[PDB]
Amino acid sequence: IPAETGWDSAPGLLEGAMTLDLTPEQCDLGYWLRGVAQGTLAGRAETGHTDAEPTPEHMRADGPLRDAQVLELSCRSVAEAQATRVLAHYVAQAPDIVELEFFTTQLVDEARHSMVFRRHLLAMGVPADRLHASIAEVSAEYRREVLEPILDFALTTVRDEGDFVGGVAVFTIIIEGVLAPAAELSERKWNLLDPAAGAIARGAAIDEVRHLTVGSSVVRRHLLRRPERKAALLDIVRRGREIWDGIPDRKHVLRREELFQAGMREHADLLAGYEVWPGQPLLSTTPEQRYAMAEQWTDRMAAARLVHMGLPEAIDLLRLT
Ligand SMILES: [Fe+3]
Ligand SMILES: [Fe+3]
Repeated sequence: IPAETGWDSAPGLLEGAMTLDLTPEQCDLGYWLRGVAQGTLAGRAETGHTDAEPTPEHMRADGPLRDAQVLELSCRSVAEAQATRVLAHYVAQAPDIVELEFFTTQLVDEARHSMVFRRHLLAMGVPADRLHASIAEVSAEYRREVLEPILDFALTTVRDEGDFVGGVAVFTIIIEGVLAPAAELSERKWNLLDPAAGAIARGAAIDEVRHLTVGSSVVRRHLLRRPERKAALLDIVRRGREIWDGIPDRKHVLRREELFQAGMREHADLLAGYEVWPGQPLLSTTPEQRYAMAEQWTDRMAAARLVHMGLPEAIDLLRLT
């Protein structure tokens, strides 16, 4: 079982994305079936967690803590299922077998993430016969305002523009690159309050390390074969930024962070020592501070990944100087 896919041996999300070099040739379908399906997911195939990482009863009880997680995972379930639909087009247009296999593995991961998030909703007492409606009601505004515009950018680049590597650049820099750090924050936030959700996030973060580093290899390699494509890639990044500047993401993050605030306040006994990041107790953080930290992580990670990709000028386009 490769070190990078092992449940105990795999790096954290930022750490892996900023330090590892993985290529689509390495992470082919055999590697995924062995190292992921039979590795990372050993004992966690159905729900993403084991009996030792349970969903607490307090996550089934009506209140702000439960609402914060309902809102969060309704939204992520939709994000991941729509990402699966988008990535399908990356598979269909994969320029070769290496990319076909790799992007098949990413597609299944995203479908898996959607599945374990939705299952977690059932484990929190959302009735099975109200599950579809409930996710759809809760996530509708976020889907329409945030997910659809950024995902349509990727789809438009790969499909309408016929630009595969460009499409990968949208997905790794503008989509995953932007959202993965908030996923690691979510794992830190939830780990004591909802161990099942912490383990679910952890397994997703291991997958995400692979998506981020393989996507970077695709862009990096293309760019040094075709150095002329550099301006085109930078324009992709610029348009990406312009699209985020018009999306009201903050509004949706702060809404779940204020629910979470009331939630964690009502469960301070489970949180005592707990630091959300080095030297910072979760209990003494605010919604704005957790949003800001997730942004700081996003900026740091992008600085590191853009250099590795050969697009250090995008650090400027994304206003990271
Ligand atoms: Fe995912
Ligand atoms: Fe991903």
